[PDB]
Amino acid sequence: KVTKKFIINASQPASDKIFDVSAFEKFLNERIKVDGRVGNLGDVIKISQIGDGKVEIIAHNDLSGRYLKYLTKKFLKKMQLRDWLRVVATSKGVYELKFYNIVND
Amino acid sequence: KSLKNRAIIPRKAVKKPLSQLEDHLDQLGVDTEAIGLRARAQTSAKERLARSRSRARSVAATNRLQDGVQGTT
Amino acid sequence: PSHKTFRIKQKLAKAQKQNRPIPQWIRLRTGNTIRYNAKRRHWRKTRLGL
Amino acid sequence: VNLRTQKRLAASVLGCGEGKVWLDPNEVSEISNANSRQSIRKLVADGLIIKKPVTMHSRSRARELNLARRIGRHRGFGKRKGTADARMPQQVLWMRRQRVLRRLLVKYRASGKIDKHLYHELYHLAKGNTFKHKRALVEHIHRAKAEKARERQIK
Amino acid sequence: PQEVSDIKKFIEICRRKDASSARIKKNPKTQQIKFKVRCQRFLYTLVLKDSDKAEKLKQSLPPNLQIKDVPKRNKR
Amino acid sequence: KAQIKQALKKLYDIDTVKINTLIRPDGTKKAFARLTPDVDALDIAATKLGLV
RNA sequence: UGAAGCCAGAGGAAACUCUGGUGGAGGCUCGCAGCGGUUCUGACGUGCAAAUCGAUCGUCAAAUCUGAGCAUGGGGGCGAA
RNA sequence: GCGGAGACGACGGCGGGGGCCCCGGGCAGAGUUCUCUUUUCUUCUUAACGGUCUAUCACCCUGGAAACAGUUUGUCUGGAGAUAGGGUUUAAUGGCCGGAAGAGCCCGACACUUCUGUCGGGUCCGGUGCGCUCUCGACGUCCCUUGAAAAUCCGCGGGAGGGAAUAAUUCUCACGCCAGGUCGUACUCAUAACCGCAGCAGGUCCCCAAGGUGAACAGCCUCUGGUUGAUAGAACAAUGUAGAUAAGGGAAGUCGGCAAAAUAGAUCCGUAACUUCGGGAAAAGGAUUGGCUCUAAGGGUUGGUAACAACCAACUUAGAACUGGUACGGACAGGGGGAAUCUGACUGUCUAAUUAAAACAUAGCAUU
Repeated sequence: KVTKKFIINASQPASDKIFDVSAFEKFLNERIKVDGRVGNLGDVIKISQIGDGKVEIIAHNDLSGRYLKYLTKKFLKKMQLRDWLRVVATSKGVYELKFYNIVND
Repeated sequence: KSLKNRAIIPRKAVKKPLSQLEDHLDQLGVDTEAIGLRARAQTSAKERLARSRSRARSVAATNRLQDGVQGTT
Repeated sequence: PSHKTFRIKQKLAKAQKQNRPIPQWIRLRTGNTIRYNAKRRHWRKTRLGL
Repeated sequence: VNLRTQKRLAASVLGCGEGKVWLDPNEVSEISNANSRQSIRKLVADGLIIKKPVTMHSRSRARELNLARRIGRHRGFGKRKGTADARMPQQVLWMRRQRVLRRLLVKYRASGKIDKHLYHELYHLAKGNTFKHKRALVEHIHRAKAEKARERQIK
Repeated sequence: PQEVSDIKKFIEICRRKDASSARIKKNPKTQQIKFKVRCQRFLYTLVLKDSDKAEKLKQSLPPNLQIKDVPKRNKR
Repeated sequence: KAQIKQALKKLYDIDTVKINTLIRPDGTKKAFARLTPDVDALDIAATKLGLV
């Protein structure tokens, strides 16, 4: 059995009260599908909070960071943050949320 | 969206205006002054030869039409 | 064409050097009767005949 | 302000068509000051010139239609337009069948189920179109073996 | 381009007067070091695994021949 | 090319590794003479040719 | 569309006959390009054009289409005339 | 002196290789997101030149085949030596390595007036084929048609001359040394760069050629890459040019069914006279065709009557239920058919710019 670890780092918008980490965790629990069916996590995917506005995922299947990024963008679109928040991979399995570049006008 | 004729420019290629972003966050109901978006928002022979290159591209050396006549009148 | 002989390229070189208006100091000479280049050639108007 | 030269140079630098070049409309004087490829590259690095992405041509409908045709949809007489031979050639079908039968006969002779004389006459029957498929050839071999075994038991 | 499989022949190739240049390329993803010497006709490449032999070969090379390490980006 | 490099060497004392020649559309020949790495083209153009 | 050649089965003393395949012939055939130029109270008629435009039509593996080099010169040449 | 290469037609199917097209996984980025979509799209590349290992024919050795065998999609091969066993060799646009990741491409973080950037992370693993294109190989077909030459390069037969003692060599081996002159090279190649008096709807020789539907370089729609150029604004009379429909009747119209309408793809039933026996023929006349959910048949590999299970892959074909309907080749594309007469045998050719034909040619025949 292999185990993969994923970090979603929403520390800056979570500190800025832009991003709701608990709501994001609930969204992940109700939208991550296993074998094509939602609500089938069991012992294969565990989703938790390691604090500091970060969400940690343990997977024992072939769960993809591309799938996690797709679900994160779906949550940002639902929360009207898609035009303002960007999901960028920074390490192997670590995706952070950050503002797009801003110009003084 | 105009995806039949052309693709959407990616969001990372466009600088987001601070006024619009602050307005959208104010619509969403957060304190922008408590987070401070102003701080986050961005804002010799060789020399003679280089001058000769610049002047060579800028100005033509001769003028066969008008080099035979001197004086403004 | 791009493929050309030396004789052809030499005659084209002479035609290129001839293709110019008259100098402006010509018209200020005393007794001058030349007002323009009356043998001026253009690539769309008259053929060189080579 | 004319920017035709800048658009052509930016297309050459970015390695795309001129219809994929984006010049910043709020920076037209600074783009117009760029007459060389080095200056165009500097503007590209600054982000004032970007290459637009390609227009969508998805294959999703083609893939769903392929799966439907694999499971058997859209194969009716109203969907067929070419002749049966133009759709699947009889020569291709025959060549596949002959190769399958000859491969099976070689396998059986190599394994020793049939001997060489039986192999030869079955080869010529398969060429003379006795067997329409592998199961037919196998059943013919089995009935021939049954007849040979009955003859051996009688003798 | 020719491959040298062995360090001593690489050394007399570097000792030859035709030996114009010499460089060291390190591949960390593959865990190997290539020693390359440019001569009159050919470039000779010697491939070694990660060992003390590469660093020991580096002083074992002739000192008149310039040995250079390959940077991460080949700038023009 | 041989006459061009000989003329450069005898008149201006310039050593060249190779010379490429073309003939221009006006009918004159143009020569690109690459110099040896020991001599400096900028120095030669500044001193002898007066091209600064 | 399916000529020779070939395979199998059934007959026939045999020569042959029948059935089913295989094979891929033809100055064969429908037809895309190309080449040609049948028809139309066609368009146009001081035209886009001193022969063009549209639809329709003939032919389309060859007595097919075509470039360059070369030959034939006016009492001539060339001519599926 | 002998020989080989240069050095050779057209057409058809089959097999190998490269490239393109297609499918799956993974990293990174992008877009969509009322709802759905582990989603859709983009990059994931590897040159010349070398080293090494391989690649059908062909040839060699043993042996001696009828109960004839081997074998192709296509019936050829074999006592002039087959099958089988064992080998030798020509053939790379094949595998690995060097080239070469340092390149190229994608992504990221800081820096950044310019000058300049600086530093990271990747660039991975498979599958499929009556696909398209090029190439190579073995076959086969046709000819009263048999499908260049030369420069140049190599092999052999022959045996002329020739030996070395502080080196001889008449060695196509490795390394080392030197050199490569002249002329062309921009750009267009066409609804504006050529010819047509012109920036003329004409004409003018080639190469590369994506996705969908479909038999299909048909028509129609899309990607890459290009254009958005052809005097414009308003109104909607007559008469025009181009495109259409029309109740009832159905050629009464007209010199004349001119023009239009009707037919049309595919599957299946069926198809007359005549005939040079090859044809006629898609003759004629009929039945049907959407969607959805299924079923059945058609392969390869592995595993010990295995005549059995598992796994993998893609396209055809047949059968059945259900279901919408005014239409089901729903656009596109796409024969009207028949009974006769005259006429030229047929394919073919000509009056460029009023005649394409019973004219010409043709094979066959006859004469000098």
